[PDB]
Amino acid sequence: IPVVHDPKGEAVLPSVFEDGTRQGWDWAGESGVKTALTIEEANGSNALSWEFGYPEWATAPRLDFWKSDLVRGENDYVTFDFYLDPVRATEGAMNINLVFQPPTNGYWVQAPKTYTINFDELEEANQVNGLYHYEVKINVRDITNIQDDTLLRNMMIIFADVESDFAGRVFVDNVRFEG
Amino acid sequence: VVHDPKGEAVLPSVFEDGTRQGWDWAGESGVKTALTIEEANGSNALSWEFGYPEVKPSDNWATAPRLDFWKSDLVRGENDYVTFDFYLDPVRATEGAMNINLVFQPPTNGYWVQAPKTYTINFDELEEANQVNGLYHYEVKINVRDITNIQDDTLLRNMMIIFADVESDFAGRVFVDNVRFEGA
Ligand SMILES: [Ca+2]
Ligand SMILES: [Ca+2]
Ligand SMILES: [Ca+2]
Ligand SMILES: [Ca+2]
Ligand SMILES: [Ca+2]
Ligand SMILES: [Ca+2]
Repeated sequence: IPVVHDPKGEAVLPSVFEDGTRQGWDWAGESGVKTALTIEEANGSNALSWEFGYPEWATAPRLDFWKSDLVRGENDYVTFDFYLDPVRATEGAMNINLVFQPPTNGYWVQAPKTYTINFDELEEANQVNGLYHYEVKINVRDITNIQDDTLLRNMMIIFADVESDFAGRVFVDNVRFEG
Repeated sequence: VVHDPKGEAVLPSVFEDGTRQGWDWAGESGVKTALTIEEANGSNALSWEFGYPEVKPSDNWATAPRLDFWKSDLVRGENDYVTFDFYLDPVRATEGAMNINLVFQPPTNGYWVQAPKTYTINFDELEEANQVNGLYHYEVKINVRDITNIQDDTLLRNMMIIFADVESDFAGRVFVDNVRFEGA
C-alpha cells in the first residue's frame, strides 16, 4: 500500500499539531521525500514529524500548506520550531527556504534569505539528549514582489542538503507568522 | 576608495584586460572596499578583501558583499547554470559558512528574480576543499533553468551575486573568475 500519513485536518495558523492532525500540512507534489508524516512528541509538545536521509533540491523534503486566505498582512516573518534527532550527522549543512505560490506572481515567490543549519556545529546548538533545537525565522517583509493583500495560495518549506550526511527524524512545531 | 578600471561589460568575464569587465558594487552592498584584478590559480581574477563583523545584524544580508553586473541583452538563453571560479585566501576562517545567492532584476518581473538554490561554503570543511598553498578553489554552479518567472529571452538587466555571512569569522581576500552562463 501507499505511505499513509496521520490525518490531514484543516489548515490553521498557528500550526500547533495538538488535535491529532497535520492541520493542513502535506508533501508538495515535487517533494524529494514523501515518507510518512505523523504527529510525534518533541520537547513536550506534539509536532509534525518525518524521517529521511540524504544520498548520494531533488533529495529535499518539501512541505506544503494550502490556505485560501493566506496573505502577508502586517507580518514580517514566518517562524517555527525545528528539531532534529540524527542517527548520523557529522558533516555538511542543511538549507531551509520558504516559497509562496501567488497566482498573480506566476505561482512563485521566495523569501530572499536562507536559514542554514551547520552540522559541524551541533555541539554549539541547543540540545537535550540528542534532540537539537533551532528557532527557524525567515523574513517575508523582504519579499518585494508581493503586496500585503496578495493572495499567496500556499506556503512551501524546502529542506535542502549541503554536502551533508544527515539521516534521522525531524520535527516541526508552532508554524506562524510574526510581526 | 580606488578600484581598478571598470571597463565594459563582457560575459563570460575573464578579467584578462586589466579591467573589471563591467563588474562593480551594488548600491546595497555591505562591503565597498577596493575591487582590483589579482592573480589566482594562474589566471587574473576580480578580487577584494574584507572580514565580517562579530556582531551580526538580524538582516542577514546587511554585511554581505554584493557584486553587480549591468548588461543589455542579458538573457538565460538555453543555458542552465551561472558558473564561476571562486577562491578564498583566508587570514581567519574557523567557523560558520558563507551563502552565495544569485539575483536578476528583469523589469518584466518586478525587478527581482532569484535562483532558488543557495550555494553554500562551509568553513568547517576547509580541510576537505580543493586548495594549493592556502588558496581554496570552489566551482560555483548555480541553476538558473529552475527560475520559472523568467523565459529564455527575458531581459534580465543586471545580475548581482550576494556573499552572505552564516555565523562565520571569515576575514581575507576572495577572487572571482570566469563568470558565465553554461549549458547542462
Ligand atoms: Ca505542538
Ligand atoms: Ca540520535
Ligand atoms: Ca581570468
Ligand atoms: Ca573577537
Ligand atoms: Ca572552473
Ligand atoms: Ca591565508
